Amino acid sequence: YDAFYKDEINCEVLSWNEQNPKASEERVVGYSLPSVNLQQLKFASLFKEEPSFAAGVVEMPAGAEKPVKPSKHNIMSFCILQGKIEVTVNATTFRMKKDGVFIVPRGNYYSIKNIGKEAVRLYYTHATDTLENKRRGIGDFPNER
Amino acid sequence: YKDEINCEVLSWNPKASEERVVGYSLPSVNLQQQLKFASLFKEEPSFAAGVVEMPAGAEKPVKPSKHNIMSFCILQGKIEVTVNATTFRMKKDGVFIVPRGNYYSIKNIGKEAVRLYYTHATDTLENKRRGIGDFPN
Repeated sequence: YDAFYKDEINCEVLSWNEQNPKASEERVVGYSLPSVNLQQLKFASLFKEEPSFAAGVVEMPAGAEKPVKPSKHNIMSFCILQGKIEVTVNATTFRMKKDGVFIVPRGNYYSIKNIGKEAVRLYYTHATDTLENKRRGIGDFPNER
Repeated sequence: YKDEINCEVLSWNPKASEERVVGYSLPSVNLQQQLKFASLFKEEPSFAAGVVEMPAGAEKPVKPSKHNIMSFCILQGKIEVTVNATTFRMKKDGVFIVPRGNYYSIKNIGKEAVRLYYTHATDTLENKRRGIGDFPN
């Protein structure tokens, strides 16, 4: 029954506070992606764990072309929930529909194109190594790469 | 189309490069063993991702997330999730996170097998500030 499956889930979670291991908070720990409002591609960041991890949803209308972008210090993850896409990672090209996943490792280039006439909807995560970023820099001054 | 996708990638070392599997079709991924799973992408120590399949009536008993953030994307089935003694129901195209320092369990409440794409991530700097990990890194 569709009425018993909430669109957003608020929940009280422990805070992982080193000083107070029993401290707690309310945080949104779940979303039904079809019902998420988005802001030529769509996205909404859903879960944020700054600075190490973030995740969200992207949708691409028919005939959409996402231009090549660098992953820089983040590893990208994409899970394809619906549609058809052709994706380039470092001049190697592949296409993929539902239940396919690909990663863009740090320091690489990627692009995505909608090759179907249904809109494509993706679950994305990006993550970075906070210790490594501190020791080597992010590519900004004075640590230009 | 392709089941495994290999690709030449730069290493973020600085121009060294590798051979690595950067894409999978989850239906063709072989699983391992209650529930079954396969680890797909590893970028030690900060990020991991994989696929889990629970059969009908399967229940993963409560375990702690400790210093890892876990996220789950539901490709098939219907589940009941307990995070910190609060339970909620979710189904296909739902995503949920298990924050650090909490207890969680997952139960299949449907008649289809459940399939999840999972990721777990950790804050390597914060872990170091807290004393987590030995000298063999």
